[PDB]
Amino acid sequence: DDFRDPQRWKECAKQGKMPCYFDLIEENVYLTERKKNKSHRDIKRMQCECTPLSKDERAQGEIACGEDCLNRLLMIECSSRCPNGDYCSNRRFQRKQHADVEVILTEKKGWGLRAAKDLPSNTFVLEYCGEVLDHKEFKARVKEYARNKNIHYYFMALKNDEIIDATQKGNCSRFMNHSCEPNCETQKWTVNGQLRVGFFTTKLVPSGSELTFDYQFQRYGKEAQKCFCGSANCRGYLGGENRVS
Amino acid sequence: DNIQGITKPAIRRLARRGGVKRISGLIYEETRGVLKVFLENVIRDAVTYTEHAKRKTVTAMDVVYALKRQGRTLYGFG
Amino acid sequence: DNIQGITKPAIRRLARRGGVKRISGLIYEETRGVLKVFLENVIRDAVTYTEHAKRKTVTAMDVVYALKRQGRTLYGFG
Amino acid sequence: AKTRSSRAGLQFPVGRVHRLLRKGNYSERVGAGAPVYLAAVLEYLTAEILELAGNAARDNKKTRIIPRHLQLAIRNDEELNKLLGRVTIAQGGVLPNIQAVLLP
Amino acid sequence: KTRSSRAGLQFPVGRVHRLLRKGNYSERVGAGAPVYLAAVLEYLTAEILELAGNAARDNKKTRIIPRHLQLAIRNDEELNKLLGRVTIAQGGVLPNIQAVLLP
Amino acid sequence: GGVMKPHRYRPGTVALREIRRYQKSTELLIRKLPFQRLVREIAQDFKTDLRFQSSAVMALQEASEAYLVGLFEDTNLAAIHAKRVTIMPKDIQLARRIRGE
Amino acid sequence: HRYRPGTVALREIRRYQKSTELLIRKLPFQRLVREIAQDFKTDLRFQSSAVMALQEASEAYLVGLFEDTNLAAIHAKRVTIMPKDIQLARRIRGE
Amino acid sequence: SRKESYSVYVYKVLKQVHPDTGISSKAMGIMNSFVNDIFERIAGEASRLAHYNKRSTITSREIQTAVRLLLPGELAKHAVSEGTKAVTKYTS
Amino acid sequence: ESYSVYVYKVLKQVHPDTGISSKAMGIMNSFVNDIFERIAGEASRLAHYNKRSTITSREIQTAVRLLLPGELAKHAVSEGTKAVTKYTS
Amino acid sequence: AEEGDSESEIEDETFNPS
DNA sequence: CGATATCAGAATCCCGGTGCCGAGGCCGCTCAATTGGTCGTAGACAGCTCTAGCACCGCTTAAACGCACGTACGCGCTGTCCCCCGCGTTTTAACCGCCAAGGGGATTACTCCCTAGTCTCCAGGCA
DNA sequence: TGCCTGGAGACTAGGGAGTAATCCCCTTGGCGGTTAAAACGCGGGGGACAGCGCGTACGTGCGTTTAAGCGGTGCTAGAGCTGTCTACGACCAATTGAGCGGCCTCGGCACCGGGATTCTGATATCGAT
Repeated sequence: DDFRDPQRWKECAKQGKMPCYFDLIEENVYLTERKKNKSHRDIKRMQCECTPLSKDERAQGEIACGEDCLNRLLMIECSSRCPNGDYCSNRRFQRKQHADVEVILTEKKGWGLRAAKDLPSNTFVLEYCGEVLDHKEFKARVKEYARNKNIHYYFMALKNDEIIDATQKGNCSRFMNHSCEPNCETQKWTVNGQLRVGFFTTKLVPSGSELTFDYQFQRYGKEAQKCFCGSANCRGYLGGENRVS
Repeated sequence: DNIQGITKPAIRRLARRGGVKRISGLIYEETRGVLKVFLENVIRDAVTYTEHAKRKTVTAMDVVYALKRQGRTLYGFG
Repeated sequence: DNIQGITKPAIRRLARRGGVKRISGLIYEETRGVLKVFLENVIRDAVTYTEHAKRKTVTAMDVVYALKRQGRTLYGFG
Repeated sequence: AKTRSSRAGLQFPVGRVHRLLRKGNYSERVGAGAPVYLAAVLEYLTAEILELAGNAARDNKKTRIIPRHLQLAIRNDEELNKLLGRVTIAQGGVLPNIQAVLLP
Repeated sequence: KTRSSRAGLQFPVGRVHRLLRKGNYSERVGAGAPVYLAAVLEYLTAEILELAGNAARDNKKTRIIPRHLQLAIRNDEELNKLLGRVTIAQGGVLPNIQAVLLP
Repeated sequence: GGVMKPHRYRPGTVALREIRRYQKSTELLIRKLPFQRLVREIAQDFKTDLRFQSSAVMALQEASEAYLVGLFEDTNLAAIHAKRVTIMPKDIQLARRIRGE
Repeated sequence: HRYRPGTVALREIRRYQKSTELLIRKLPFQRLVREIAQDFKTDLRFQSSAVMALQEASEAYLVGLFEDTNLAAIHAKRVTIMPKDIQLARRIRGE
Repeated sequence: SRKESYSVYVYKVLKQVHPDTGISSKAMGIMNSFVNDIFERIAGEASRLAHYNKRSTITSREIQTAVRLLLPGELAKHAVSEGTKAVTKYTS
Repeated sequence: ESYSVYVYKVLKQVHPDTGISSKAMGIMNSFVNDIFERIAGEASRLAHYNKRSTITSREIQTAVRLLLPGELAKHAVSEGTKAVTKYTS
Repeated sequence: AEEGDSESEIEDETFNPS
């Protein structure tokens, strides 16, 4: 049903039944690339002390860097110099390891994601891929796009000077909806000295169930938006009448 | 009164090297007290060695000797 | 075997001199382990000093020297 | 022939201190003022500990100084206690000390 | 040939002997003493550098910096006992994070 | 609409990260200039108009930080004792009293 | 009649701190020494004062260790000393 | 053979500070141990100071600095005073 | 003077291809000076305690068996014995 | 294929015998 | 029935009588501390050479500061359950006493071989 | 580039280290009695321990503000160390009284003894429910 092909198809600019009317991206792209990074100095040697199994793999071979892996507990992926080489299981973002998920329509609020098969807890779903904005263009993007009539806005505050924007291009995680009783959460993971956001299951998700996370949203614009999920204790309004940033 | 130059995050940093996960807000003054006592004891002896040499510049030897006298041998400056 | 000769009452009396109001029943075997480790460390040195003089008899001075060597300077024997 | 101790006005043996400084191999040469000064300091610390030990003897109503009075001298005074913090005194026992949380 | 060659040592027996005589350790010094002491100091130097070179190679490095000496000395229980009261400049410490601190 | 945030790091995650960061590196932790002023300050009480070798302050800092690290390691053991986690003055004072200072 | 728990403990503390006698029995300690020592040199002879000095040093060591272990148990808000307190006092003492 | 002891000097100082008081031989043995130990500590530091200054002679000043480095607190001031006072009388 | 050149020459036996930094060399130099003083000072005491007048190989050997831990002591004693054996030939 | 910052090595030069 | 108290009775500390052993004074003479003189050199002193240390300046920027705020932690309390304390009886070996063997530490005379001190050759290494 | 200092080669005087013999201090082993301590059992009091719920103070995060390092220019105190030479300490003989050893003597102490106060751990009047 997804049918990711380079030829764009017939849709009324909503990306709902055919994700190829607009343009889509498979990983996070940058606008103002920095030569002032953490990677070459700080993360260079902070690898886990997990002894590499040298002959026990694929059969009676336990996975390298499981929940005993300190880097995993610290929300850091092992670097290219991990002692386990390419057998490390804590290099999921780097390996493009995703979960089986589908994009469907459920409520008048918009499109969403569902798990295609059985998923245990603490299972990595998808990376929040998008355009990384600077201090100057974020405040320009926000004031210029409101008058372009965009229905949804996909700005996420990553750091004091890193803001992800999935508005023009984004992977399949741009569709995960807000839930007050979610089954996934947004975790900050550091990969090779780069900060990245990943979705992880918080409970047992049955085959064919909708995937949602707690949107830790704020309202930056002059306009007011409301949520229609209404599970059991839905707040409904973004941030009250606040004026932050 | 330059003891306040031993800042809260610097003290924290030393505690982190020491493997400390969480720190009480009173620790910063206890640590300033303990460090000032340690340095008082080391500097008084390094100065004693300096005066015995009739020198005025406290040498790295006067310090290594003071630390060795205190029972804490230091390698790298001798 | 003679370490059991360091009786429960004797360990208790040492704890009492040490101001210990209450003692867990597991303290006796640990105190034995710690005492035996301490005495082994002192006797290994006192015997070393004895062997140096090629003497067959360990003197009070060899014990004092082994203790002084370990910083445990003992007064009352030399 | 006034002994060096007499000439220095000390009770301690400046001659013996000079012998030990020379034959203990502390240095190749030993100045004449070194054994005098050292003897005077050993004398001072001997007088200090005997001052406090005699006081402790009176506090225990004993005419003689036993190892306990030396222990109670050395462990009560902050400066002798710091000087001798690593020393064990034979037949000396310890200072009476019960932590506040233990008593009722 | 030097005394070092007769002893089968790299260390300077001449200097050790000179320092034992000149350093007031005794009124005279035996001819076997500086040889035995030189061999001991050389041996501990080799044991230290063996372990520091290993620590460097275990980090895939080719040069021994102070940290490799600290890692080497602290990872062996015997050298750790011998040098337990020694601060090493630029040495740092072993990670050793306590279990009750990990989630 | 508006911006949203990834959730806040779970408490202790940055603490353990800073532990790894500052145990992995070998460098002086205290700001060198403030420390050099502290060292000069307490030296004034012992001898008027003193001067210092640059290497002497480097040595005093290496000694001070090695002392405070050995202190915080034993303090942390005191804080792990009593079934807790947070370092407190009672823990420093205990580590010092047990050590013998 | 019976004294209440710990009353005789506080009484014993006072009796054993006020005295200066050696608390370990002489013969058991002497044999312990002669059995540990036998493993460094065979059939070593001992001056009586050597055994006395070893006992003085061992008792001062254990008494000082107990004084520091007491503060360990007290720090844990306990009153009972336990192996974990000796092992802490030793780890901080450096052993 | 004749053995060295500080007994007569320890006793002379005792009879100066507490004339109507005595001292048991166990206590005398401790006093000997103390005087011998402190002697070796002061002489050891004076030796080390001579070695550091690259001097062959331990002088009254090496002893003075050794005593200052070794003794704590005000006890050091008193000891240095008594040393100077005895060296003054000995100089004349 | 420093033992630096001999430390560097010793390094090439155990690790022919590895280098050592100036600071690390300063550490090895301090370490050799320290253990030298620990053994020589202990040998001095051993001679004085026995009222002897000279530091012999036996005095060094005992100052080592006292100063060094159990297994390291046996190795050091073996290298000292072997060195004096070759030197007396 | 990937390497660390050389500044790490500049702060501590190799022993020079001359 | 409650909150804040009265007497038993085991421990303790006192004032006095006892004897025993070791602190203290004594007496001799070893042996080492003193005196007096001579001598070689350690280091006090005067003087010069310059390398390190101290000082002020300015930019840069990463660090520290101040404050937001959410939720994990340290804490106080409740309960229970278990093991430690206090005590009485039973078990045995630590300690005291006198004793004897003989090992082996301390002592001595004499030997000798080892090291210090000297003087001469020469080779590893500073810019 | 030369050459110089440090290190080794040979011999030397004499005194420290070592053997062989011996004495005889004091340690090891022995036995048996006395009586104190250790062992062994038990009841049940207080404390270790877990669990729970709570209030805040601690970290994690952010935006703002400073001064810590680079790096540089410039002064010059005082570290370093080279020569002079003289007050000093090492050494030795001749000398004598200090103080170690071995000897008594007698009073300071440890101890036994019976009573006075201490303390602890119950039992009981004004209270109140």
